[PDB]
Amino acid sequence: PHTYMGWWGSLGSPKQKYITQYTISPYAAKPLKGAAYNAVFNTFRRTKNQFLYVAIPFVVVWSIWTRARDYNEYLYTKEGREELERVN
Amino acid sequence: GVKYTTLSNGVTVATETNPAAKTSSVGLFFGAGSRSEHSHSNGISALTTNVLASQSAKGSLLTAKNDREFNGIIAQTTNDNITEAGKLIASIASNAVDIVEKTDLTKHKQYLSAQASAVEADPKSKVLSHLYSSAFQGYSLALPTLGTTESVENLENQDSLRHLAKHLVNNNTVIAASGNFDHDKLADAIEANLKIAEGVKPEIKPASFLGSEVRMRDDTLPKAYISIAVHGEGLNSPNYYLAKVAAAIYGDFYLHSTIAKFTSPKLASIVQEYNIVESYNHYSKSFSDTGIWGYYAEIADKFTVDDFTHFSLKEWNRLSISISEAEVARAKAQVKTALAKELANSFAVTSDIAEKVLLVGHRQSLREAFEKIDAIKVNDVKEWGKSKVWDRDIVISGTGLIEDLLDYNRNRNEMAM
Repeated sequence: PHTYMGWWGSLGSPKQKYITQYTISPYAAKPLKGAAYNAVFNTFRRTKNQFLYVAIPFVVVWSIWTRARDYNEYLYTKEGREELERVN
Repeated sequence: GVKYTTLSNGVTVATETNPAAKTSSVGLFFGAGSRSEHSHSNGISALTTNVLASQSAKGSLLTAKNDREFNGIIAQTTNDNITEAGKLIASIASNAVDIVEKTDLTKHKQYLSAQASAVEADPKSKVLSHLYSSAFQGYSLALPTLGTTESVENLENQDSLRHLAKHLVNNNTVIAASGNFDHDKLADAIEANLKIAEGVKPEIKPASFLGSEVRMRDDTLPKAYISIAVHGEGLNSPNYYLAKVAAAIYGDFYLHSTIAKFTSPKLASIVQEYNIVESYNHYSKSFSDTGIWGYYAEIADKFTVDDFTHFSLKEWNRLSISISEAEVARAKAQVKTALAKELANSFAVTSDIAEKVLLVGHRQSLREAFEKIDAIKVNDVKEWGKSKVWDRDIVISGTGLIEDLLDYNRNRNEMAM
């Protein structure tokens, strides 16, 4: 059992002596300190940062799909009938 | 002979004169600890007291008493030499500013910084010292009593001189004594030698409890040291002794002691089913108006910190429910003995009498304290438990092998069921 995660006593983490942690009892803290500012500013920041990676592939795939769908529609309309015969 | 004497100036001389005292001590105290400091000048109260206590003594033992709230110099001597000790400190105090002006603080600052670092080295003092601060973060009470290395290094004679002139005043200073000596002779000796500037008692800086957790996970240490406590009753609180009684219910424990297997507290029997904890200590630290009630614990096993906190906190729940009369009778007796033990040494009572006379303005002898504790019924403890323990916010501190110490929510949730 050289599991790369152990239990609480030894989670496999290295020695981390010089770090200190700080928290306030939730019985004493705000639940909504950042909710209003977060939901708008932070959400927009995340969306803006991650946008391009979704948009560019989506633009490419949806452009190909639109081209294919428009071509098929043209085929099945009357003006395309002859070409539907030519392609098949 | 607890009688008090007020000099021509407002200084009060309180003396616990008592025959059969092995040795006698006198000490001048002014109510300015780390409470009355701020981060830029933190530790000045300790530094200025150390400088005064470092003065040459005519065969007497000058020692500095440093605390969150009060601070002063104490001289211990044989009962026949008490008057010389009294005249000595008056000379030290009257010449306090003159001594500090010419004093070179470099050596004293090294001693104070060495003390503070030594406090950090000792895991218990670090955990307790962090614990007190985490509860009172944002207020002056959070400051270490002896200060910190970086804070001390910036101290200068001007900082202390400003400190003494603010605090070392007639209304903010008391004189304590104890031993086999005549009260009047000491008072007359002090009056003829003590000359201090008048001033108003500095308002005690407020502090409020804030439940929080401060973790200093230190994986190189052999044991996990943790302390968990709530906003316990401080001095001048009617429950001050009640808080102490509640702590004694769970009492102390040390796994490698001959008494471990045979000690009364329920938690002691519980932890031995797995040797969960090597040592733990329940205490009721009380300041002028605020107190911290909880325990300190050292766990020598990485994998049993969460088990201890669960069981110890589960035991706290029994304060408000199913607390036995035998436990209260035990705790009442144990506190009474512990209270009397603290006051055995003449030095200890001199510190104690100075503390009460400053922070509460009146003192109760063991006769009154025993009359109060004896009247504590089981119900009174249970009402206190619900008030100060049941579902109340805890403050958590821990330094070594803390990895198993579950986060705040888990521990805090154990405080109610």
